Amino acid sequence: YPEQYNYMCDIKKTLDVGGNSILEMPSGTGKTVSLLSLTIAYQMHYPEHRKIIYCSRTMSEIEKALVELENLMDYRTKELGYQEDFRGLGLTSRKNLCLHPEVSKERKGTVVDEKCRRMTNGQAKRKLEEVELCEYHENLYNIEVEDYLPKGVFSFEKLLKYCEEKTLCPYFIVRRMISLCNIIIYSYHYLLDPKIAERVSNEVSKDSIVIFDEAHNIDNVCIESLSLDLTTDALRRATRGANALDERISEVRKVDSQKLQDEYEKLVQGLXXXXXXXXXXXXXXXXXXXXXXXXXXXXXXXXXRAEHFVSFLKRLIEYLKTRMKVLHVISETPKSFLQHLKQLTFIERKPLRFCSERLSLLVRTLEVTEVEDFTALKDIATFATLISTYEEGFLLIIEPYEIAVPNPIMRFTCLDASIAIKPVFERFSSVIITSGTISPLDMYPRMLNFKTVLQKSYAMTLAKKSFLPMIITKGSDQVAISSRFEIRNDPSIVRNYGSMLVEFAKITPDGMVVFFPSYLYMESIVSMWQTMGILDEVWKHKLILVETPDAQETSLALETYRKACSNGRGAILLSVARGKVSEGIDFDHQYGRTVLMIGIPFQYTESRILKARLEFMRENYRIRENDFLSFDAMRHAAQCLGRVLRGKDDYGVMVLADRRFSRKRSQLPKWIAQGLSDADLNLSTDMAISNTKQFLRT
Amino acid sequence: ENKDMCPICKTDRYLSPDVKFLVNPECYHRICESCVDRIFSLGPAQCPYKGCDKILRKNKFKTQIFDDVEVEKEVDIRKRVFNVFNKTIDDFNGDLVEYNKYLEEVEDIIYKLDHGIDVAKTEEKLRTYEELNKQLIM
Ligand code: SF4
Ligand SMILES: [Zn+2]
Ligand SMILES: [Zn+2]
Repeated sequence: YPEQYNYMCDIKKTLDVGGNSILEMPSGTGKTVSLLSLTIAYQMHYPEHRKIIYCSRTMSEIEKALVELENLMDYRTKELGYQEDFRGLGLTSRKNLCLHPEVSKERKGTVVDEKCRRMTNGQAKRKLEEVELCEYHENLYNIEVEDYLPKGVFSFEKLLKYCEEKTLCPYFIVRRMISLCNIIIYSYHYLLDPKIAERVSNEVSKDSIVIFDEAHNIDNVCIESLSLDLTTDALRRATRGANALDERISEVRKVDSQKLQDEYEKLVQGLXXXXXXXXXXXXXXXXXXXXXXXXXXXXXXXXXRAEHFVSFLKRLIEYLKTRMKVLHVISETPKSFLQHLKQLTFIERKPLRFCSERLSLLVRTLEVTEVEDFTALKDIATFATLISTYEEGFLLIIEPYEIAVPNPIMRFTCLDASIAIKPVFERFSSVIITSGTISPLDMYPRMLNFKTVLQKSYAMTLAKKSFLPMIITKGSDQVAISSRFEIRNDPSIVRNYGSMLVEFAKITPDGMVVFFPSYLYMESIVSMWQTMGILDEVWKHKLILVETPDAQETSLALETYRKACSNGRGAILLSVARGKVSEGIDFDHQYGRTVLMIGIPFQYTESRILKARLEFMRENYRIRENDFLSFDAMRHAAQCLGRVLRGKDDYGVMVLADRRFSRKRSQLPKWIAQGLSDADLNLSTDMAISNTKQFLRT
Repeated sequence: ENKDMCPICKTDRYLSPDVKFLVNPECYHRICESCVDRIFSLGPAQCPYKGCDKILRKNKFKTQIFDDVEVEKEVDIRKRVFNVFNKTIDDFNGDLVEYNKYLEEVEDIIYKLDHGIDVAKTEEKLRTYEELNKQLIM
């Protein structure tokens, strides 16, 4: 198609010249473009030069990229008849890419890597001075396994079944195949991870093309890289962890103190560099991204052992308990907090080097490690590494006392996001940035400063198949104003709005998905609604996303949606744009043909974080009180707009309330503003015009 | 604790706890105001904290935010010895090996003091404190 062909030419010229490009792709028709453009762009140079580094935000997009990559393999193998070196490595979740926890553990928690470290330590201990090896090991590093992938694609599911048949473990296959430089499909939380980005950065060996897919929550991921809430219980886990460290000190000092002195000599002689250069296949700890930290010559507590580290650690956690037991409102400057700490007790600005080393020493002296104590020690260790370094833009904040019991909390505020993304513009080039929910695309040259080119979407045809109306008059124009407050006002008006949702849902009974700015309105209309005929006549049942989302509940709600729409029933999907699961799988009538939006998206205000980042961005780009109520809400609404668009062969309609939507842009800017009662008949005609123009335009 | 803060005034929570609870550095024992004031007011004698025999002196008290007696003693002795040693063989030229070795010696001295060993090495550390003070006077 010519429209996507233009984006192919843009990707070509930006990959051949520019080092980074902001490309705006139309929603639903821009996923399969870059996947083939990158491969052909690799074949025109020479077959193995740059590799695809596709980055998504969810796992569903990773699976879609895997099956579409398989469509690329079949596409290139069915048109030429020649077999080439296949690519495609599926890097997914650790719990989903492991087989043993499904045989004995029967758990899908985040502690599967700890059990994997127990098995790996079992292998190392059966190869040194002596649990079993695991299920199958010692044959995952051979050439045959290194060639099972280039000869045949085994990614994720095919790798899970292939490992279940060939009696292998997929974790070491993927880990050993990161250096093979295949098409890696991982998420943003792995490229910028203060524990994963280092090893991945050391295995990919750079020199590739990075593809930022749906790059609209990049600031959200850079924010989520820090901010850890200290909620008084971590102080108890740190106290019990310090007691466990004292017991371990009594154990290593009781009988076996030679290994601690030998490793201590390894620290005095070769320091952290030798300690990390000698150990292989050993569990590591957290770090504030060593490539971004750039701090060498880590001295081990001014050349000291473990008793001094646990003494200064007890003093440090006691100082933390002292700083967390205060009045109520108090803000901290990370420099003033470090100076106050120095006034309480001298410890200098080197507890970072004192944590990254002592944690590894304790690991080298521990054989039975408790998970909660070690986890709390890793939390306090991260807090130390981030009060010792990284201060520009960092802002320690104490949560106020609001009952005062449920209160002693201390959160650290992260720094400028440009710093975190920075290394990719030295490691790499021609980083393609594609997103279908960006409008306007000027807040990415502004916020996050980087020199790039701007390419907007140039595809807009068959406007009769993309019904895009907006509702302004709700029959009284009183719910659009009351539906914009943080706390709802006049419950009777909200009940009238819900009645309007009952009338609208009754008018168009063909799959409805409703998005809310928060769960307060949902919990207010679901308690006592004075009506339920929509569930009793057209919808049979209603689908509600819990304010505390669950994986199995959401999965049963989505499968219930597909089966309900495949039985000719339909169901209303009351979800939150700010909640979990942003979806993205459409291209069928099983999804909501009509989508309802309750006003415009809103972010929770009256929070210390929004004021800290508010004044920070105010000092940075001077975009105060203007972009945090239109850019974020524009992205959250665009997440709902992207679900309506699903190819030109399909149709749909999305109703946006509130006049304030005119102040923001939108994908395909062709919108007509009228009432809701008129939109009922208008949609009643569109449900037939969309069915008439299909065979006429074909 | 809320159940022990003075052998006579161990439970003053329902009596409007408006008095502080001082701790003498030569006893490490909590005594409420109305008791300790009479203690050092009638003469420097020992407190009856669970049969305590160490003499409580007049004044020379301190406010405690409670960081355990071990860490409080280690930070008091830590600061005192840090002031006795001052900046000797530290920031004199910029060396990192001998500096970390001397810091290791100081922290080993503080370790021997907080552990006590056998009341023999700690006395040698006290003589080391007198020697360092004599070096700081000169
Ligand atoms: S070797 Fe594989 S199956 Fe065994 S614990 Fe590790 S990841 Fe799990
Ligand atoms: Zn008393
Ligand atoms: Zn006493």
